[PDB]
Amino acid sequence: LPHFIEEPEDAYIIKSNPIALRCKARPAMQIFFKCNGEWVHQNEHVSEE
Amino acid sequence: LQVCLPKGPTCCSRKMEEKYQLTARLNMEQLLQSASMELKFLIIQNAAVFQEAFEIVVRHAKNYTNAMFKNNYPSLTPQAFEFVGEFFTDVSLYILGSDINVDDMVNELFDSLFPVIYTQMMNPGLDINECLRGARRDLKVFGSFPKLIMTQVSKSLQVTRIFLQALNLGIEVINTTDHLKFSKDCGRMLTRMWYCSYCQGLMMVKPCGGYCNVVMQGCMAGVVEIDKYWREYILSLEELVNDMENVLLGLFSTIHDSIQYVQKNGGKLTTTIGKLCTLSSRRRELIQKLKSFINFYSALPGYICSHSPVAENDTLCWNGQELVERYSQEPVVSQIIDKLKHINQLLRTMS
Ligand SMILES: *[C@@H]1O[C@H](CO)[C@@H](O)[C@H](O)[C@H]1NC(C)=O
Repeated sequence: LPHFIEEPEDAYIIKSNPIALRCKARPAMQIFFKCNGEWVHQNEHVSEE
Repeated sequence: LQVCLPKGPTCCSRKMEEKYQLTARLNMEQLLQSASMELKFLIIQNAAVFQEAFEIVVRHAKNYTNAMFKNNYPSLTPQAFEFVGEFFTDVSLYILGSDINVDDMVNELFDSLFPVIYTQMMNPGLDINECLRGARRDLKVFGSFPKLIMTQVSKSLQVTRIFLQALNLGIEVINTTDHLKFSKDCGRMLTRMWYCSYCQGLMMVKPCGGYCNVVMQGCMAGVVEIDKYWREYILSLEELVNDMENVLLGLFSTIHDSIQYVQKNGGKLTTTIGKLCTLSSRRRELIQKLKSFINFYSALPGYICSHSPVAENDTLCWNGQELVERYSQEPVVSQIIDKLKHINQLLRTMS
């Protein structure tokens, strides 16, 4: 199964500075975010191979 | 027996008498809840609707202020969005009854606004931030604009806050009515009026209208005294409705003019600082519907007797102890009246 190397850590927004969430897993071909029950739009995701 | 006056024999023991007493308690509470349900739901609905409407107004005003900042002062964004969001968040928190200082809202707004104006509009090019924040108030750079906005918004926000608090306290007292526990003597009298006829072997006999009247006027002597204060509450709310949308929506124009005012003296300011460092329809319909319940506390015993099974003819009826041909003839209440007096004084002082 895919093993997470960098699990996303709970972020805190300070002075309206948008802080992104990191996610890294191996072996992985697709990694997506499910924020509050629903899938996040494809445009918001930034993948690194 | 301790409730059922045994005139002849009796078909019920002491435990059955306790069961009848508990059923009397449940019946009285259910009748009060049925009496209070329409008014309770009316005030709950209006409280929720007005809360959502005020939040919509605050969000729209924040959006309008942000849009006019985007359009007229792009050099102040995105910092402008931060202090506008904080200002209107504190606005909503004050509307919903939280301990927020209105003067502190306006002062923090101008304290955050001045440094970005100086750095991006007047002297283009983090530690010196506090010197600018101090100079804002020490040099009175915004003139009378902060006090103008302060009074303009405090006047409307206090009346809106007290309107919501009044709605919530009305919900509270109307909720208390159907949970009003009564005396033990009244428990025994209600047990006699509703059930003790069954202990004497009668199946369908109802109590006399006059006996229901004496029993109800017996245990509602305290509850009826609330009627004066409830009427004064209704009328004071009517006094208050006769305001906040226009103020919060003109805030952007006032702030824009204040920014122009500060930019007007930029010559001296830069050198000195470089050296130094359908709503009204809703409240009207609410008051017109609330005036239909002004008799709520005075008509309450009449409701209990007219919705309980009674012999209105006062013929062949139960008088609490025997079947006759013709009939012969509080701490929580104090709290309700105290809170009504308080909210009524607060209302009257507002208008
Ligand atoms: C947003 O995504 C980009 C691309 O992966 C990344 O460079 C940046 O750190 C992210 N920003 C935040 C707020 O996480």
